[PDB]
Amino acid sequence: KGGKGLGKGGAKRHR
Amino acid sequence: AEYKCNTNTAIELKLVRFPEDLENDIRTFFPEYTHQLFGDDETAFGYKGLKILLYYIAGSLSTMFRVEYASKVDENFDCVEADDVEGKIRQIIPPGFCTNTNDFLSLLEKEVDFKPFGTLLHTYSVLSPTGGENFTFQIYKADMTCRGFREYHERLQTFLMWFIETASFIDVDDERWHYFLVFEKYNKDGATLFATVGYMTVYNYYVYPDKTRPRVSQMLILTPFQGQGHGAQLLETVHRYYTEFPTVLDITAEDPSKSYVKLRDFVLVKLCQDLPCFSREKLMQGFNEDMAIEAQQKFKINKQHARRVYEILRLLVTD
Ligand SMILES: CC(=O)SCCNC(=O)CCNC(=O)[C@H](O)C(C)(C)COP(=O)(O)OP(=O)(O)OC[C@H]1O[C@@H](n2cnc3c(N)ncnc32)[C@H](O)[C@@H]1OP(=O)(O)O
Ligand SMILES: [Cl-]
Repeated sequence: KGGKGLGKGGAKRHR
Repeated sequence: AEYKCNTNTAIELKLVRFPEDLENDIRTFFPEYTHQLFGDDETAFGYKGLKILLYYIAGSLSTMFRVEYASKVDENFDCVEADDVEGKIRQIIPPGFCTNTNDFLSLLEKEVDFKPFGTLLHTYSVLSPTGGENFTFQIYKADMTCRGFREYHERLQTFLMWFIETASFIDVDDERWHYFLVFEKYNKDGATLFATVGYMTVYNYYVYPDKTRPRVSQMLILTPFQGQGHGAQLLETVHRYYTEFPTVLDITAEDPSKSYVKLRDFVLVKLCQDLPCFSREKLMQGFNEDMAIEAQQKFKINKQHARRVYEILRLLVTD
């Protein structure tokens, strides 16, 4: 979950 | 070991217009990402033959959620508990989903009442070259004043988790969020209905003292509709929308993907190709700032992107 105005605030996948 | 399952293939997604879509495997599609719920390994533990059904009525996205399985571990004989797959999913879908296909089908009966939210921006058709079916699509700008939009957006946003690697859910109370929606029109029982195709959220970012630079945040064309020109239509319509506002400087994106960059290049080259500053004779003289100037003024294209447009067009006019 992202800060103000952000919709890509989640975790990267690390296979 | 038969009790560890890949959640990318275990999660079965459908968009449903007709009762028969429930038994048509062609209608089912699968997440590209499940790591934000099921970890880096994208696995769920404790179940053999795991099926996580997330079925959506095509327009409204009214939801059926069911977890099925052949067997599961018993803490008495296996000495371990199965994963709380149901709880994990309920973290990212709103409450009120139905839990069986009977109830889901009853909701399908009244799906004709579903209407698109917001203001109509653009309509387009994919016409058959061969005397076959034509398809018709519309793009709307919607907001939380639209009755039912808030709840619909909650149903829709779940799809970002499956298809955008680092998706997070936005703060819808923030008034700088703009929403752009794509619908396909279709007929059923002599009526006209609307199927959700995809969408975009754009943050209307403040540029001191009195401008904005709209930022494309989350963009998704649902799996069954991808590679058919909808993404391009959507980004073009968005640029055309913001072009009417003098206070808009230009448009950017939040951490764009490689595929988004490619899409954006496609759309922006199309927009600029026949502008006077990008004539062949201008291109052959090398990049000139007035190309960025014209692209910004005409289509709210950011200077960095106008330069890529130049490069791509220079390559196109040569051999
Ligand atoms: C970055 C962000 O703001 S969010 C991340 C973007 N979203 C995602 O990655 C989610 C999953 N993907 C999608 O939702 C979609 O596939 C999108 C939005 C990336 C593209 O939308 P689509 O409707 O599939 O693209 P559309 O059919 O309009 O493509 C138009 C042209 O752009 C280019 N293009 C689009 N997608 C791609 C791609 N994945 N790779 C290379 N080029 C592409 C191509 O030139 C394409 O023409 P073609 O189909 O003749 O090759
Ligand atoms: Cl950008």
